[PDB]
Amino acid sequence: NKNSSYFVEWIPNNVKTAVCDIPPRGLKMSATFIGNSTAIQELFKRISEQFTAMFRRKAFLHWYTGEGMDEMEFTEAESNMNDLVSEYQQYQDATADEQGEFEEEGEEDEA
Amino acid sequence: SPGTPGSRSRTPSLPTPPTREPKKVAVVRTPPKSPSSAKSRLQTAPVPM
Repeated sequence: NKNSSYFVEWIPNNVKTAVCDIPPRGLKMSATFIGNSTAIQELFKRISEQFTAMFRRKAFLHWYTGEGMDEMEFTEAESNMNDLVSEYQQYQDATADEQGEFEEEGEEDEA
Repeated sequence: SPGTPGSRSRTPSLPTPPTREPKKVAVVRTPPKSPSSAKSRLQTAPVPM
């Protein structure tokens, strides 16, 4: 109710609870949280950008290939980290909708 | 190296025909009716004069 926009709307109801009867050591009660927000897209968008800030200039790269790598291995993995940002882009700001797109009944009035 | 490899499908597209609507919604006709029959009935004399 207080935060309705900060749920994804195609996941109507979003919470999974567990209750153990026992606290940890300390105070009478505590609660652990685990979140899955598209917000973390701002973790990957940073590292891909700082990868790009090393990769063209090739700085340090000789030590990675040196132990064993080809340049293709970096190039599929940064591309991976771009594909994952596009998964969050697919799954951010999308709506509550039906199985597939569909066309409505129009205006046809000509007579 | 090119970062999008050749190992990957590159199937080129086709002439797909035009799109028909999802639903017809053609007009309906009302079904027919005749009136309800009485079930409990009027009866004649079983006995004469």
